[PDB]
Amino acid sequence: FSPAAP
Amino acid sequence: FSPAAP
Amino acid sequence: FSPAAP
Amino acid sequence: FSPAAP
Amino acid sequence: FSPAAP
Amino acid sequence: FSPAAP
Amino acid sequence: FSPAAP
Amino acid sequence: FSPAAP
Amino acid sequence: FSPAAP
Amino acid sequence: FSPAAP
Amino acid sequence: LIPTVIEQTNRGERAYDIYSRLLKDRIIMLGSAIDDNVANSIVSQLLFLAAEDPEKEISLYINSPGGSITAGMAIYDTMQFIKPKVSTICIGMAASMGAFLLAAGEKGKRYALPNSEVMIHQPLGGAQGQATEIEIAAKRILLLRDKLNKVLAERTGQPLEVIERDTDRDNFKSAEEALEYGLIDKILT
Amino acid sequence: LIPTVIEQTNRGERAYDIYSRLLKDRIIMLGSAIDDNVANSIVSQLLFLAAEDPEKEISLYINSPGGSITAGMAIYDTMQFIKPKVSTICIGMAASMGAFLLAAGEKGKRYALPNSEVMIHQPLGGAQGQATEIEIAAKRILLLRDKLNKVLAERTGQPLEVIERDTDRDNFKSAEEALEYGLIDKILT
Amino acid sequence: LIPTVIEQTNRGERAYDIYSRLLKDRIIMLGSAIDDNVANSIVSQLLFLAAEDPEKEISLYINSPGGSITAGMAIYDTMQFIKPKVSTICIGMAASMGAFLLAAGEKGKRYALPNSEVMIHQPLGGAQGQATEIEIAAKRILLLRDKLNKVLAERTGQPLEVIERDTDRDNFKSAEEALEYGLIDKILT
Amino acid sequence: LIPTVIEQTNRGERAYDIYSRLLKDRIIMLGSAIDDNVANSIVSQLLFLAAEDPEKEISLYINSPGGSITAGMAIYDTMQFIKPKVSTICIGMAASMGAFLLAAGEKGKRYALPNSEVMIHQPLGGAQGQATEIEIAAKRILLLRDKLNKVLAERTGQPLEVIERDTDRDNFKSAEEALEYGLIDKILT
Amino acid sequence: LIPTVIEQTNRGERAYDIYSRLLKDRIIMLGSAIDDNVANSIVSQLLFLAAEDPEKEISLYINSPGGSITAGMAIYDTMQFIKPKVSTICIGMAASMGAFLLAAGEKGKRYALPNSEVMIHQPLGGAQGQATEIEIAAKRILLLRDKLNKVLAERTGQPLEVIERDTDRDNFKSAEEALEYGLIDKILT
Amino acid sequence: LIPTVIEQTNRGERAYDIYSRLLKDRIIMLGSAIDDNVANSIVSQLLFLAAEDPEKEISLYINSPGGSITAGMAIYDTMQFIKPKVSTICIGMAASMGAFLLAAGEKGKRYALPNSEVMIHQPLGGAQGQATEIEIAAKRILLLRDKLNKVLAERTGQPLEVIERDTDRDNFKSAEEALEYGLIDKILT
Amino acid sequence: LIPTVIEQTNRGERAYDIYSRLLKDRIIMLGSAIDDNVANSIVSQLLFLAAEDPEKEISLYINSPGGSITAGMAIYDTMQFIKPKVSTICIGMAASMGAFLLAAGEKGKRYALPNSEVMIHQPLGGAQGQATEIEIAAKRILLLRDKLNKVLAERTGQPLEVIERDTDRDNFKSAEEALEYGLIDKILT
Amino acid sequence: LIPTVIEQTNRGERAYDIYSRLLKDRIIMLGSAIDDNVANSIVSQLLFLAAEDPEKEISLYINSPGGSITAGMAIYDTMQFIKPKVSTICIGMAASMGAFLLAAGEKGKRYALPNSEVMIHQPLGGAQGQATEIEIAAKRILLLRDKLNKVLAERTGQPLEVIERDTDRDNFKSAEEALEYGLIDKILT
Amino acid sequence: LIPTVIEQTNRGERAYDIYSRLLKDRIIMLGSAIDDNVANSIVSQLLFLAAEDPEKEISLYINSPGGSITAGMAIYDTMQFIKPKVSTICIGMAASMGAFLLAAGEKGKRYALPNSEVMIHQPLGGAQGQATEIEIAAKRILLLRDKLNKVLAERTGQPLEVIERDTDRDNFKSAEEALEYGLIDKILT
Amino acid sequence: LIPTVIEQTNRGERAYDIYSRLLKDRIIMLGSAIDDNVANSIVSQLLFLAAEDPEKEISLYINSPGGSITAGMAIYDTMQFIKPKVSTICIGMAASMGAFLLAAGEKGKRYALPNSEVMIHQPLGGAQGQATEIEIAAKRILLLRDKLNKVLAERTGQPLEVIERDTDRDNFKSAEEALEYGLIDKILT
Repeated sequence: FSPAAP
Repeated sequence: FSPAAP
Repeated sequence: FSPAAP
Repeated sequence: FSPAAP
Repeated sequence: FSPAAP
Repeated sequence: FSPAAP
Repeated sequence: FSPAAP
Repeated sequence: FSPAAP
Repeated sequence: FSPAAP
Repeated sequence: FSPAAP
Repeated sequence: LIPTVIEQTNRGERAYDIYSRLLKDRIIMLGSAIDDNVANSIVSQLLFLAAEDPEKEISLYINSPGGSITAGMAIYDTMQFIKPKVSTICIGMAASMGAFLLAAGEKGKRYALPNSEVMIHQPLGGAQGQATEIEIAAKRILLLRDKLNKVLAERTGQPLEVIERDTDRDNFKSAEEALEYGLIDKILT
Repeated sequence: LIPTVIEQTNRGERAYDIYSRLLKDRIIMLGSAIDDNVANSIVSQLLFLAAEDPEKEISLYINSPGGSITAGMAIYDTMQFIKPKVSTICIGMAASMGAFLLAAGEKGKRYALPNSEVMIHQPLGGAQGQATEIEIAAKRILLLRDKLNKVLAERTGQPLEVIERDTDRDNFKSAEEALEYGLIDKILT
Repeated sequence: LIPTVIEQTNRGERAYDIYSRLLKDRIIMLGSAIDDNVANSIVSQLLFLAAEDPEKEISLYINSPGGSITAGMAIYDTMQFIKPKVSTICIGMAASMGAFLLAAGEKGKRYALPNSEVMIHQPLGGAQGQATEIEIAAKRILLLRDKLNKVLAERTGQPLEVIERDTDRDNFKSAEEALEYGLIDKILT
Repeated sequence: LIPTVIEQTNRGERAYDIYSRLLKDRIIMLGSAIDDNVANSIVSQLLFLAAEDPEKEISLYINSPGGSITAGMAIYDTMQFIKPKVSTICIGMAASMGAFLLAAGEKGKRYALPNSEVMIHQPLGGAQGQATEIEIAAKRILLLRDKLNKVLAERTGQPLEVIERDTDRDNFKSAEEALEYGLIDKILT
Repeated sequence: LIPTVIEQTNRGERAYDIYSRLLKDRIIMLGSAIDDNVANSIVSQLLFLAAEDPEKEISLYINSPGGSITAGMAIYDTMQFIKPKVSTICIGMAASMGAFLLAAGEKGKRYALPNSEVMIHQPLGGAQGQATEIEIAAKRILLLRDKLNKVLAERTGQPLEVIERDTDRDNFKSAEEALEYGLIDKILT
Repeated sequence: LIPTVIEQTNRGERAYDIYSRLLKDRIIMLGSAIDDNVANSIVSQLLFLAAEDPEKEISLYINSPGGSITAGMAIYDTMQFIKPKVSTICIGMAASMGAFLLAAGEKGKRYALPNSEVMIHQPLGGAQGQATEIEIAAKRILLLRDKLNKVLAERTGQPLEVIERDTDRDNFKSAEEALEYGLIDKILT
Repeated sequence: LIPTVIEQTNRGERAYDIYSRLLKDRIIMLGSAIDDNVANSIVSQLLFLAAEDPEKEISLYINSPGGSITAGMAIYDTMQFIKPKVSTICIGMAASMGAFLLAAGEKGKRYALPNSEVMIHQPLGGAQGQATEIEIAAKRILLLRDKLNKVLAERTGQPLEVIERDTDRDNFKSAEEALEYGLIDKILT
Repeated sequence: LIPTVIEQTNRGERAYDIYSRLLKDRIIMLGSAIDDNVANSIVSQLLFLAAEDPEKEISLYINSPGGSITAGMAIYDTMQFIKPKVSTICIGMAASMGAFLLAAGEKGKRYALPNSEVMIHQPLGGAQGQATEIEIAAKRILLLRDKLNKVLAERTGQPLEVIERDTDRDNFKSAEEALEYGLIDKILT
Repeated sequence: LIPTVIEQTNRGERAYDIYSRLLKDRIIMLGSAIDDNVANSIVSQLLFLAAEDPEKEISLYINSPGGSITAGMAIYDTMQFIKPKVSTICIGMAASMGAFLLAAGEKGKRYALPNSEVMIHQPLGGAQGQATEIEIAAKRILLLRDKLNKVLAERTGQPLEVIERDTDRDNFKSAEEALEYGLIDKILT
Repeated sequence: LIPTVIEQTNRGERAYDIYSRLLKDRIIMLGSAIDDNVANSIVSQLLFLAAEDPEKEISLYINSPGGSITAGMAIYDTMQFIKPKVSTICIGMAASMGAFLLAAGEKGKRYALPNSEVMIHQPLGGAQGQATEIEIAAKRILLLRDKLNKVLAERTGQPLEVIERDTDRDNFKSAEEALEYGLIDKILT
């Protein structure tokens, strides 16, 4: 789950 | 059961 | 059971 | 339980 | 059972 | 069990 | 299951 | 768990 | 178990 | 467990 | 929940159960699977009845899905020892050993209702252990097999080689086929 | 469901069960597996009967698939202590210990019906623990084995080396073979 | 199925069970494993009997495979409190605690039948928890072990170091070996 | 199988059980584990006895392996409400709560047999749920713990800090050590 | 094993059980968990007693670990319908619904023994199904919760917002704290 | 017993299972009851696929008899977070929560086979404890009930008061009725 | 049935499972009930990851219905010992102890999806034995209760007397109410 | 947990289990109860070994508590069909059928360790049904009994009337008594 | 489901499990209840590690709810035989025997995390049989009790009469109280 | 979960389990209850090791709670047949048969750790059937009892009448008492 976790 | 047993 | 027991 | 109930 | 108990 | 209870 | 899913 | 075990 | 089986 | 078993 | 009954001879108001009011009229019921506890009661009823009046008829009123072998012979012999005459009636069903007793009644007194059933088959059994404990059980059960078929031949009338062949299996019969086979003498109407 | 009965001596209308009406005629029934609860009742019946009239015969009417060892000897000794004479009758079956009592009757009074069975075999047992607890049980059971076969030899008549060999196993017998072996004296007709 | 009996003193027709007809003749039976429910009945029978006639003999008629420890002492003390004299008889078997009572009878009245058995062994037990709850149970059971062997030594006659050694195990005995060991005084014939 | 008894006051032939013949002599037995069904019967026996003759002694005859806490206090209070005097006797055993009643008798009437046992220990319990349901149970059980030890101190005589320390565990006692601890007053011979 | 009793009015020798001898003195016991079978008997005892003499006091003698909700109100209404006055006494314990009846007695007659316990808590329940079957049960149980707390407020004296807060949980009480809370009026000595 | 397959890109002889050969073609299967272990795998498949090529279609291929509520929303949110477009196909069956995902596909890509079934019903549940623990569960489940019906109204097109009424029960639907209700867009031929 | 994946760095054709392909991207999953076997694996994953590159972010990806207390603190301390920074994300559910870890992330990195749930309640427990073994457990569990609420107050921001009152029960929360309570910092879109 | 082994012929590093490293040296183990699944593997090992080199010795290494009858003869015939010579060794135990194979080895090659045991007994069995299904089983088992004792007589040397008498029972033997009975030829040192 | 890891020394792509990658860094985990199967593996890990480099530190990483007594000493002696130095760390919990090993580390290397727990109590046990088999078990368990408390006194520093008194029960401790009691030397931050 | 290990001789990267890396150093473990499946593996390990190098020492590393009798002698004889020398070491425990092997090592090589235990007791058993099947088992078990005590006398040094008396029971021993009894030769430090 990126941007931002990764 | 009579006549005849009794 | 007689004669003879009784 | 008397006196007083009976 | 007598003689002797009774 | 008497004497003495009864 | 294509055409069209794939 | 180092420093210091290792 | 040899000598002699093998 | 050596010296001496091995 | 079997009801009670009231009876008045001279004094009056003596209350019985319903199964003990029939035994006062020389009737015995047999409505369960034959075990050793049931037979010890029937054996004691017959002897009590044959002590007050030794010349008076008795009835048996069978309806049973069979049971043991020893207990049935314990009754077949007691029926032949006593002085009075016994008569047998089928009600609904007469299985493995009930049919050995229905045929054991007095010649001329063996009745049955129009819609009944009669079954005859060879004994069951069981065995377990080692080879020497099986050769013994298999030798006992065959002597029983050959003992019953020697009684049925003289009670019914048929020869023996027909009884050895007919059973072999479960063989059901009605009340009209049995009147020809020889198990009974009359049908009630 | 064992019925009731009505009896009238002088006053009349006294109601018994059917097993207590026989005990008024000096009869005892034995129709179960021998345990410790059954034997304490038989031991108490014999002593009650031997107190009213100490010179009157008693009967025992055996039909049992055996049981314990101690309880059977508890009856074999009580039969020999009392003054009156006891007589024994086989009905259907007489297994392990019932046959030790059927032969224990009075010489000349040991009857049996024509189609009966008699079985005799050596004791069973069990043991468990460590090597010192087994050497004890295996020493007790053999003394029992040698105690019963010393009684049967004098009751029947046969020598001892025949009783040690004959049993060894389950050995069934009819009512005619036993009359020769020596277990009984007469057959009823 | 224990029968009933009829008895006629002056009026007549009073019907007892068979175990309550003996208690009218000062007899007590003990034919079960000793628990707390059985002992509360025996303790209440002895006190009832010792109230009508305080100078008349009583009997106990033992046949039991043992049981608890507390309940047995509850009877051993009640037998010594009362005024009358108690006599004991073995019938078939006398296990763990029945043998502690058979020896507790009056000196000169301790009978037994010719073919009986007598067993004596040390107590059993059980324990569980933590190291401080086991040191307590193992301290209680040894005091019981040392309490019973101090009674048997004075009842029989033997020294104490012989009783500590003889038991150790299951030790069976007949009726003739016990007459020498000291547990009994006479054999019935 | 607890026997029956016959009693004859003026008319005669009235038949009791053996536990109801003692209650006619102002005796109560307690031979089971204390539950709520047993206590409701004892509470009803005491009140019935204290209505015919309000000045006559009563006995209790304890032998029990303990039980509940509430039911025991339900009896400890009823013994103190009534007018007559109660006396207590140990027979074999007196466990957790039986010993709280044996000490609750009248000063000068608390007997015991020579070979008996007396045990005292702190309560057991149980709890489950969430952190707020445990803080409540653990607060109730300690108040009970501090309630019983305040009664024993005044009944026996010992200070309180000795009772808090002595129990802590299972602590068995004989009939001679208890005579010094203060639980009883005399021993029977 | 609850004993029997003998009573002699004019003729004499009429034998009751011990629970039916109290009901002759206008006493009712309640010593079990409240179900529907127990309440139908209590409801029938009250109406029988209020028919012979409609102006005479009654007692209830509670000791119960609670039970149903409907059965308790079935008694709370019957106590208010009849003409006589009812009095309540706690013995040992008074749990969930026993405490709703102990407070329902007549103002001035609500007793208790010195060492007793009183507990009050809100109802339990259960529900299962789909979302529409739960919204109904959760609506019924709250109406019961608000029905009982409106009765306790007027019986005791306390306001309502105190009863909603005090219970919330299991809340135990002694016999002296309840005398201040308002559940009872006197303590027996 | 699901077979293996061999595939040869450039080097050749790389052996897959059959479910991992489809995932190389951007396909995900869902053929079980939805639990927490199954959803953590699907959530990890979608994120892996959306990392190599963030602009490429994905498929889901539903056939399930429903399951939990939380796990289904854990997938409904992950499908909306990522960049690519997801398409849904029914195969045989689409029960409680499979139908909440079949409608959650992209507008214009929601297919189904001609002989399929679609079911929609309101949540189930359960509750137990005391009156305060039920008012909470019954408040949570209704918020879920009102959360799902606010999503279906905007996905399908129908107003809300129709969705509250239509379900209420088990409501089955074919592939042609759903094309009018609004759950899907096309049927395959 | 969790699939396999193929990956090609330089040489190519290295086949992983799907859970080990994420750990190569510094991701840890937690999708089960917390026991002692699960925590020993998570504790060993964190230390392995913090050895290659000690300055690189880590993620945790929670979805769990809670579990033990000790194992959760075993992770809460390991997260604070190491040098790198950890970030937490809720997926579907975050029960008893998952919510103690979701708040334990780094200030500014605590995410959650729009439709999620967060629950907080006080510990459960159990106890059994005697009165001295319960006073200990009830003293331990309260120290845990007071230890966790001292951490939540500083992580969230709220005072302590609010945390003691708010929980008391099961208290569910959405993703928008928690953003105000203080458990998280942002919501993903 | 049976270990692995590494072996290096020319190339090296080929890893076997420990039971397959012996089969490369022409050894077969038999360490289980003989069923039908075990015999089909032994029958397939012998034929594989007798195909590479048809003139090379084989060993069998028995230790078994017996089993079926058919499976043992399935091996006794395969040992006699093939060309090579088989040799047998006892290790610990050789029960019912293991002893029928230990004697079936080649004359001059039948070894045993100094502290071993050898048992021989007659077959067990079972039967159930009706009188015609038992006469068949009891006829089959005796033919097996007479088939095995005709093989042992020629293998050992003893006459037949000695084998019929000796077994009859469980008969244990050591390694020195068997050397005289004829079951083996030598003892290892 | 414990993941795999890839490692590249010189050649690269060697795949371990995660528990065998730590053992390459001289770490041993202990995360289960101590039985005999677990100890035989730990004993074999220590000896393998002390053969490559006999002068290099080792770690143990305890988290266990205790277990047997023999297996713990089997490790306490192996730690003292070898040449290298061992260091111990608590993670979450250290129960009955884990705390006997945590104190057995090298003086100056015994660490613990800030929120941990340490428990010490006396052994449990069990016994059953007769009076002579209990006096033996109760003599063995006390020697173990006196053996462990002689080791703890010299490891910690406290006198012996304090260790006999302190345990007696379950006694929980934190990481700061133990630093004063003497079980550990430092706390990690 | 027993780990793996990597080993590099010349080529490198050969991966063993941890129990097969010791067997490459001529070590055998025995850490289970002795059955027939375990002994067939140990018997096959010894023969494999004695084929590569017939002059090299072997070790056995015992820790076992005993087991069968036959399987232990199957190992005691194989240890004496082979050419190399075997040495034995106790680790934690050495029960019923492990102590028969610990003493069977070579004179001068029998070690033990300082805190170990050694137990010796006489065999257990079981028997059931009829009186002739018990006299056989009770004759076999005593020959085993007299066979083991003739080996221990020559291995240790003590006379035989001391071994018959010492065991009789469970007899525990430490590592210093056994050095005097004669079971071992040295203690490790």
